[PDB]
Amino acid sequence: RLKKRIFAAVSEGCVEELVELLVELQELCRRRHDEDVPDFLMHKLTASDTGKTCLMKALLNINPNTKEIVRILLAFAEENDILGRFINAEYTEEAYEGQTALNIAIERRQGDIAALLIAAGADVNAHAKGAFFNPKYQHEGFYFGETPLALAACTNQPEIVQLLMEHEQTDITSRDSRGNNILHALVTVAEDFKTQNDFVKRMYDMILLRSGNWELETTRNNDGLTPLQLAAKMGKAEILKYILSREIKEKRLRSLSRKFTDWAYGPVSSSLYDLTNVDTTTDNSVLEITVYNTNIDNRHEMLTLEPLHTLLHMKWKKFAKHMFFLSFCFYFFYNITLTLVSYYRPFVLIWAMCISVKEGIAIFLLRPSDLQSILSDAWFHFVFFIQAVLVILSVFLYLFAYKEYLACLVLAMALGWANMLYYTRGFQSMGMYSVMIQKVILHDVLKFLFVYIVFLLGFGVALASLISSYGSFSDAVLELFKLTIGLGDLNIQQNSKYPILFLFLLITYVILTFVLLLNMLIALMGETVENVSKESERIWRLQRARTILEFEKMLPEWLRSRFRMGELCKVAEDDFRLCLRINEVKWTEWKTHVSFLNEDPGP
Amino acid sequence: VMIQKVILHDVLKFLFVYIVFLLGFGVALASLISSYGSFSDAVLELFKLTIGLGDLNIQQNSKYPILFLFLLITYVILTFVLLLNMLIALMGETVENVSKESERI
Amino acid sequence: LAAKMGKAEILKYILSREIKEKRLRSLSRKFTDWAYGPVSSSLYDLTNVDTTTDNSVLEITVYNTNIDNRHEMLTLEPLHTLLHMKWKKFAKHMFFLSFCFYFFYNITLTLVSYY
Amino acid sequence: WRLQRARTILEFEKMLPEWLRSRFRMGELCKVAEDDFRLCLRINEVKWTEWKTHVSFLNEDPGP
Repeated sequence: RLKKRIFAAVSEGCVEELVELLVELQELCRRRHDEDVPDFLMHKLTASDTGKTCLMKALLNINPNTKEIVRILLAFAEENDILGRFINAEYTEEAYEGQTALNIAIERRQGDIAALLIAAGADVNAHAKGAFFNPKYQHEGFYFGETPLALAACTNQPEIVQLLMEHEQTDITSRDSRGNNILHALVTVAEDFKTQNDFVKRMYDMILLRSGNWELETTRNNDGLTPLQLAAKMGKAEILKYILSREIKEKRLRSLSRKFTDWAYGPVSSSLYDLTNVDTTTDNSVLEITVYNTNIDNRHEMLTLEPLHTLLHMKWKKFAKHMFFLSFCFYFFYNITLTLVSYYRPFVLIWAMCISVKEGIAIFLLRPSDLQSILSDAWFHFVFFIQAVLVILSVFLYLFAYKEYLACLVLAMALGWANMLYYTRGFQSMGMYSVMIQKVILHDVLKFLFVYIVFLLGFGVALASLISSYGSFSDAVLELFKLTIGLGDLNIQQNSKYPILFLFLLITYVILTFVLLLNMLIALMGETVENVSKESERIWRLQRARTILEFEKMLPEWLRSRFRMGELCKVAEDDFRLCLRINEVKWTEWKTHVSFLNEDPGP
Repeated sequence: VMIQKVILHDVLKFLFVYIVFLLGFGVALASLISSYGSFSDAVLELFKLTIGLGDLNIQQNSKYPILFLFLLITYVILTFVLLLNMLIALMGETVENVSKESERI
Repeated sequence: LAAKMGKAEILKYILSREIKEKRLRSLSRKFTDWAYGPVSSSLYDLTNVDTTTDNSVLEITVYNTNIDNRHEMLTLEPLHTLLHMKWKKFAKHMFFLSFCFYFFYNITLTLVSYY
Repeated sequence: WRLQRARTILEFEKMLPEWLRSRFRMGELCKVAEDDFRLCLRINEVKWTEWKTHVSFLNEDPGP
């Protein structure tokens, strides 16, 4: 009863019994273990499978005299020539491996203990590749890049994190045992402002300034991503706002920035935004991921950052002006040309497969688990796909005999104007209102559609079974549809089975549809108009970027004549970085402008 | 002045969104066809339903009458709900805001 | 007895018993299993909460029809988790089961009546 | 709406026979207190706002 006695002594924080056990333990060292001198002593302290030793137990349990416990433990360890692997013990578990003393020491908020351990010696480069430290999902553990340096940054600890920086022993270059660098871990851990006091943004600046170099943002994980788009992929605005709008002014580290003031002659200052991984020229870009992720609910303010809207609005005139009108004009000519052919039945042929080929590969290769917003964009693609499918089968049934040749054409006839609505939301005037037209169909009208069809079909077939009179088939459904519009004739009742219920059922049907079913229509208008009407243009901008990205993908390599080339050589050091002009005027603050790299204002 | 703006902002917005549906659906039934065959009879037939007149079905030719009534069912429910939505809703925004800027214009 | 007579505040304290000091920690219902940073897992005792026992709080609360304060009575700590999670385990394979059988019952009787 | 939410699950449980212990929380978690066994239930609640150290626990290792 010695190993357990030592564990129990530090479990309750023995002020003096721990020293007595150390005296008893060091007296036992006189006995010859016959195998090894330090290994048996380590084995007497280590708990085998758990591997807690005398360090984890003293740190896991918090005592007011904890600083004295480690001080006595260090004195005994130092006097016994054990200060290496003894303090560098690792968890010998399947779900826990590589965890060291400094991990828990900073984990439970002991700054004084952390400084004491690093002074005598600690494994600041330890990696926790255990299952708990590297969960496959959210409710299994805490993910922080399995590095003690990042753990201080993640747990809102700004004092010890800089203490390790001056130690000149960290492994910031070494990303982790998983693939995510310290910045990769820091950006993933961050969240919205509603649950944090923007502490990640402050410590992102502190860590980057200590780096002083670009190798932090030029590393890729197993998935192969950079910290720039890791914030955009996971839908994080505040951490992305600081990265793009990096306005470093002081020297010796100005290269680690993305916003450079080219020239400020009075209240006219032009700022350059770096586009290393923003524009679509590169393989994987922020703009490509942001537009086509379908996993972010904060895109209302995510797309309106500084080097995004200028790259968005300007590209609309360069690209979309000659593409949105191109598709609209071709589709418009497609509509009347098919209209004339359909109406005169006693350009469209070649264009028939254009939609099917384009939509066939678009829907199949997209598969984003989208449609959480119901409206989305694949809803129009489905309508586009069916219209193309109905057209080609119409050609198929032209020589296939049988019947319903016009039925397929008529179904595709009306579906053409359905897609015309999606071509009317791109206008700068109707765009503020066309999006809410779509949502009423898919939220209110569809809700009223199925609740009415379930009553119309149910009651219609009831009278059909009851039956110069409306016998069955479509006469039953037509009879009720004329009452709900203001037409039709009642009763007659050529067969007398029980006419009392026939009029009673009709009485109930009319009163229910005109009161209960009409209740759910107008009532939704009060809630939607008073609340959603102020969020119409914001949703409109979501589909704004969908078209330009699609247009760019189909556009071949022939480029470099419409988008911002922005060479601007000698911006920093002796290399070249793409930039972008803004020409923002403040006209209110003045107070001198000295932050610039080019003396002459230039163009 | 506000009488003129409703014509050029709300009525015209409702005019083209209704004509695009009226003409599109009207010619669809004309191709499907003592009955409303084609030409102006197709557009008149739908315009009587949106006002409260006209006669339905009859359907002297049986190609696929199920869609004929279904298309008419969709047309009436869309115009009287979706198209009527964009008319009254604009009145709430314009009256509560623009009515105080009539004499100024 | 708090749940049968519709009493929320006295029931809120009983279920969310977060005793921390020793020598009496057993007289509690909320135990923090582990708190590694801002991720803390709390254990709620279920001696007389789940339906395994003869008479349970959940069985009484749902089927008493004498409480007007059930809006906040059912959303206590060890109730909604036992409610929402059981929806996927039990109701997902039961609500759709009854709905599909009843739906097939509807058209099948519809076809017989019309034919 | 939540009132009728629990009506169905209680009815479904009553008709379900004794065959159980595969969908609901078994939560044994032995040695929770003294030397007995009590059923428990996991929550995994994250505060992320207060911190100020956490020392109230019975299991040193975070476990699963």
